Amino acid sequence: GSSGSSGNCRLFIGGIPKMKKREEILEEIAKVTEGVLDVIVYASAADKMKNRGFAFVEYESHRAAAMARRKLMPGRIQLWGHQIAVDWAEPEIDVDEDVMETVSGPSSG
Repeated sequence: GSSGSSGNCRLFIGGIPKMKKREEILEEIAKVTEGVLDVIVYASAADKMKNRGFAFVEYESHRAAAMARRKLMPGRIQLWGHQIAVDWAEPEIDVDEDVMETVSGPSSG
């Protein structure tokens, strides 16, 4: 079960208040970064359950996320006055082997 799960693209957004919900985060992101499809939150049927201060941002365009992080990487943009940081979600994809001609459907080789 090697690691990879090469597919969609999500940005690691850490350093945000729990008072906010995936609903708010998405918006605050739709401005700081253009190209966001949707935002996901990790928590037990409740964002303010484990006191987690982070959120996931899925970008339709694999790049939309790569170029969206370089904008918040330096921490130039803050959310609700709170500092935020962007990190590469995927730990290790299958780019080493296949990084070009990204295809989502091996149906026909």
